[PDB]
Amino acid sequence: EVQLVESGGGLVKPGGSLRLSCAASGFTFRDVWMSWVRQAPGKGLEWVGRIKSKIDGGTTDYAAPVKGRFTISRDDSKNTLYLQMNSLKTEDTAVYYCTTAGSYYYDTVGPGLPEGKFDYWGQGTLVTVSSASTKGPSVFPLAPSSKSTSGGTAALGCLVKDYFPEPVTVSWNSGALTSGVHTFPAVLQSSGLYSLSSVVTVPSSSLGTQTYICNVNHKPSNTKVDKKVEPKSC
Amino acid sequence: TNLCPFGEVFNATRFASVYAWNRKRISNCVADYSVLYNSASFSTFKCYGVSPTKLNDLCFTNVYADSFVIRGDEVRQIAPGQTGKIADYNYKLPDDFTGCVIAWNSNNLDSKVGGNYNYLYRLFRKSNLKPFERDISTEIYQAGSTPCNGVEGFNCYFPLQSYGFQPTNGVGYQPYRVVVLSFELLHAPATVCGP
Amino acid sequence: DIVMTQSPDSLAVSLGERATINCKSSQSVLYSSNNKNYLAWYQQKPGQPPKLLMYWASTRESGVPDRFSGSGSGAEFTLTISSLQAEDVAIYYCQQYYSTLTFGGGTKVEIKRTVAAPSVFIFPPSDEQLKSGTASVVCLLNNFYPREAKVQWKVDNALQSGNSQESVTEQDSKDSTYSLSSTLTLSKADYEKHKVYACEVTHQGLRSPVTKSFNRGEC
Amino acid sequence: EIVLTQSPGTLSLSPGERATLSCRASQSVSSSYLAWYQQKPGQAPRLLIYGASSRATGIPDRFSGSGSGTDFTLTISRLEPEDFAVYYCQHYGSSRGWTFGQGTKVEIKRTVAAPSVFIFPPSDEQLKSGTASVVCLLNNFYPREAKVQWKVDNALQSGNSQESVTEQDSKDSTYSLSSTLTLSKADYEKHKVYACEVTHQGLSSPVTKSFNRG
Amino acid sequence: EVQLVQSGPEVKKPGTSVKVSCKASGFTFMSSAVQWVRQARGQRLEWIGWIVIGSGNTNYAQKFQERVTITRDMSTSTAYMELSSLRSEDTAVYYCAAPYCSSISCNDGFDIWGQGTMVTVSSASTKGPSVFPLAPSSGGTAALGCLVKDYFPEPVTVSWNSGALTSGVHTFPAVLQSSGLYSLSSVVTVPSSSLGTQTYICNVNHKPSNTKVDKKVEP
Ligand SMILES: *[C@@H]1O[C@H](CO)[C@@H](O)[C@H](O)[C@H]1NC(C)=O
Repeated sequence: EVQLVESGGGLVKPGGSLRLSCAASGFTFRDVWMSWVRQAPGKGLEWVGRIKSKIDGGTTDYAAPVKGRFTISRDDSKNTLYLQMNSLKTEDTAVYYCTTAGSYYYDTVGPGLPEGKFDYWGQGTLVTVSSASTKGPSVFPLAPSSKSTSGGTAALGCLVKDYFPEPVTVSWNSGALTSGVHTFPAVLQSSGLYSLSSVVTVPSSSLGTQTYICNVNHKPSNTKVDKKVEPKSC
Repeated sequence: TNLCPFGEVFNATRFASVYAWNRKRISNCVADYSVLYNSASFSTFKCYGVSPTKLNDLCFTNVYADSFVIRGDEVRQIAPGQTGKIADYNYKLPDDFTGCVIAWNSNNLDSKVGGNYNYLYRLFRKSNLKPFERDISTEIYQAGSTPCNGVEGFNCYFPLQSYGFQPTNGVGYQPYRVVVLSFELLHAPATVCGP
Repeated sequence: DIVMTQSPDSLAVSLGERATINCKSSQSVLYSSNNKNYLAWYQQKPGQPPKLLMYWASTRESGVPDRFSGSGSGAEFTLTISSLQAEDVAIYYCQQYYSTLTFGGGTKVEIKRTVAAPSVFIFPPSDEQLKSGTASVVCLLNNFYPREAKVQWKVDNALQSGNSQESVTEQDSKDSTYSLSSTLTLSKADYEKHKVYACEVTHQGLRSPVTKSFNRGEC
Repeated sequence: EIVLTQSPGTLSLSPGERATLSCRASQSVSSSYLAWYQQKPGQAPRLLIYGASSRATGIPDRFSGSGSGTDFTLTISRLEPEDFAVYYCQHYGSSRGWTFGQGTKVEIKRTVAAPSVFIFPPSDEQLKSGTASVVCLLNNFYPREAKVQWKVDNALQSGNSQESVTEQDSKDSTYSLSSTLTLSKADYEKHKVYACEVTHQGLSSPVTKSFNRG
Repeated sequence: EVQLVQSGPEVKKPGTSVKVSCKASGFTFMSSAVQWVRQARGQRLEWIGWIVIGSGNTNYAQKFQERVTITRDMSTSTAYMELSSLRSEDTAVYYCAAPYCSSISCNDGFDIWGQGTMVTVSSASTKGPSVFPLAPSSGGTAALGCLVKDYFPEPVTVSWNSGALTSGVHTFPAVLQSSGLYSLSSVVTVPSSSLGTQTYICNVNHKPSNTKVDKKVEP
């Protein structure tokens, strides 16, 4: 499998520095012109910077908003792409992608693509630049009841409250329950904290038998919570 | 002693476009031309004015190795006394040519899904080339009497054009890597010899 | 910089209708040496990385349906979905790779759809939250269209104001509906001095505004 | 793209006079890529002028092109009989975006001639097919504009007339046109008075020719 | 001697395509370029596109940029233009044009033109005309004629007395009736005195169907 795995993001204070990195597998990395693209939350794509392969000079190019602070580099011996960010600003708050986009139109690789594709992106690492402090979330159950029931199905969920910064991840029953899960987009309360709800519909027949546990992980605060969600009579 | 660095020429990653072809001087080494014939499978290895079996017994002042990429049905233009876009406008051998041309199919290296448009050749020109001339101009070709002023349009055409190198192409239209060996014998000492 | 600008910003048609997107570059992106336009189209859905759709202006990437067709030349380009489907609701960016890489502002494509009234549910606070001094009451609306939905919290029939916030989902890729959760947050003290907590929903597919409520003496 | 507008739409000039045809561009364009063409009916266009001011091989001296920027002119000094045709300008700068003008017709000027109007009854052989064709004829008149109204009994008819006009003659330099009313056979035999009303500049008062049948 | 020769007239049904040819003889074709132009009956010149014979590089008007192709065969000195998804508004006459070139250089204007290719796009079917008489019915100068009605496709020819009657003969352009078939009239003016002595027969030919008709016209 050809895969791009970014890592190394989170909370950083303004004027500070941070090194993103992206580990690639499944293709001949040393022949690809890799770029970084970022996306501010709710906003569009914005190219940050490309580095060419060693065969084509290794020359770097940066966009004007980041030129003078960012530094891209390779370790072809470990198939890793780096991005050094210094003197960070709040307008740098975004999720950062490492990508092979823009390369196949120039590089040396031929038609023998491992999967017929050439344009690849990682999942993305978010970087929050803020003078604010980290805060772990509070996890509260949303109990299924006659008030959350219609036609044999029953909604239940979890409340992930008062945390900074993004993101939290929520899985149910350690990833066993996946069918019917809705995770609502987090909202930014005025207190500067985030809050979101994760709900899932289930057959009400099982409510007396099945165990529903939502696993909330918040990476920036190193907080892990597993919450039993039990029925309540209403 | 030093072996002639034919690996650098034949085993290069990037190859020049034919219009901007690439010469590499070879000097102060010993070449094993016999091994070059059997170094791989070359779809073409026509020698001119020399037998490669007996080329290991001669010495030359210097050896020039020209390399580029052309279509399959154009390899026949890399020979003395030829005609066509590649011979007349890109790479021209003299009638008194004394060397071997070599080619092999490079669909695995120089074709791309959706089209490889990085390999170019010269389409328009005012006159045919002299032997071993190389024109890397880029000025808009004036076909009429109106001056072009560096602007494309009617009777103002860009001199170059690209192969649409696709993997599913027929082998005639597939990319081929040509390497031409020129041998020079001058009044100077000879620095390139066989074993 | 070469600057990409798309029109329109948003787009809404019925199922199977024609959707078109436009892209304008500051300079031409036609390379004379090969007569190729050096730009592409990408699609992106929420929470996902973008997916390449078109390149060289018109060359489809493998797996892309035939509804997608790139066109244009030089500095004016058009992406056209011939019959919009429910799983094309995304934002479509145009990118140039003529000089470095530059993305456009994106265009949000949304599905016009038949009316659907929401399923209203409601959850009371947890004893764990009340242990800490706060009471959060959640209201849930399920599978409605259009997106416009009014959710008012009443507390013993007193309209609330300033103590509730909402969140809407992505438009569903199969039945093109929306869901929404509205969280009312009170103090543990203020919460126990009242009895009936109500979620009142005004929506187009509802004859009269629907109410889901619960009594604290019955929870 | 770029838009060219020719002025005027029609020139009414006698042989030997001086024709001035204008072509105005919506943006400034280069003189190197503006041409003029001539066109008689049935023939392909014919290049008179290229590069705004140069004559194409074998064009008489009396053809002259001038202009720059957005205003280009074609001048015919003394009008020959073989010069009355339709004229088009064409801009063809850049590799893309070329356009033509709407064209200017140049026609021979003559003294006013009034039309001699003939009405025609449908044939008995045609009524067997189910449809009826009434025909009005306007013959050898100038100038070209006219109006032919169809009155059945005294009901003005609209939406069932088709018109067709000839090129102006090379002998008397006049026009001629035909208008064919079309009715079903049943609707035709119901009325009795079929009248064709013609107005023209050369006519003092409108002229009505009619027949009584049906 | 130096010329462009195009294809024959086409009749076409909506939705299909059409490919007109343009074979050049008499000059250096490989250095020239071909542009394509159309013109409907009694209307202005419409520019379609153009190709550069040496490169094959094409450029189409924005109006046709999707459903037109222009191609050239150097070995036959021929340019082709193909128009997709023909509609009724495509019924026109199509022209190719090129500048004379030599072994030296080219002219700076499209001075060579083809004969012109008529392309009728309709849903009708071939049919022979039903000609009818116009009754001749003054002191002198009388008017008679015949009416060529309901035929497809264009054209039809009209003679009078096998080419003997030429003065005063006005054959009008055809019109396109609602039924999708054409209909044109023809008239002559004859001296009223010789209405009974002279015999007038109008000749009709519709070569797309081998229908040929002569019709007597009597008072
Ligand atoms: C190029 O490399 C191959 C294998 O890597 C080798 O067999 C061949 O001899 C090399 N070419 C030359 C000219 O040495």
